[PDB]
Amino acid sequence: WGYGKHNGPEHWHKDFPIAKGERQSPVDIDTHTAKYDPSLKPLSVSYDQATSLRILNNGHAFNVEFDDSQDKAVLKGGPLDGTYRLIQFHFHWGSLDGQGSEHTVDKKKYAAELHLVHWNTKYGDFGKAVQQPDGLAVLGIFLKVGSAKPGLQKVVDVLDSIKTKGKSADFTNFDPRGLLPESLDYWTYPGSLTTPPLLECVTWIVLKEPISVSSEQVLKFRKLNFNGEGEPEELMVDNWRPAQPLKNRQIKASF
Ligand SMILES: [Zn+2]
Repeated sequence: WGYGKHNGPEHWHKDFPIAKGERQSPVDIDTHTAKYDPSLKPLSVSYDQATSLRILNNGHAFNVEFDDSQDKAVLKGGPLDGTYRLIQFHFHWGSLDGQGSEHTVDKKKYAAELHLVHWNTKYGDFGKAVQQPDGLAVLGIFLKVGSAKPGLQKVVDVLDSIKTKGKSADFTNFDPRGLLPESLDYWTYPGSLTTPPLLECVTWIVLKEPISVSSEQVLKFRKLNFNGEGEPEELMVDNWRPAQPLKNRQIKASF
């Protein structure tokens, strides 16, 4: 699978029939239809002990991986019951600044979207957690092109070293607090992984406030390659799934 005309999102259902399921992601967030939910408990992003390990080009994005062998960086509160551990983050982005996000807001596409992936510790490991409807919590943060994000530049500066599929580099001591906007106001809905295997195991938490990154920062994302070393060059751009039917779901606002 991939994002090309021959292997992209419109093909995924043949190998992953859940692609046409009842709780697929991403979705369009209609700001007028989302309802404030006063019952949402406060959201808790506890990243002060986060331990990053490595950055990897997996052929569809780059992932920054964390040590999740104890409760260091965790997400709690909001719509969540219990404790979700940070395991990785990655982005989705466009070939052009007018596209790249997976979620949309009143059909507005952002230049990119950050996904901070967490798993429910009650299931003991990530592989078990993805088999549960409440297994994962993904924090989604929109990127718009404007002012540079200083907390992103350490990621930007290592991308030259992982240009092609299967390349990795040590990425210790990275603080994911520097990727957050000021406000933690969010929307939330039940959904899925946005890449195969498209498992319906995600509580999505999408922040309303985007972060600003510079044109030069997102230009460097678009210099990555989908391909392996020594294969024909395919720029890693437009690695986003389009919005999926909402079906029988309600998007809740924290604000
Ligand atoms: Zn993602």
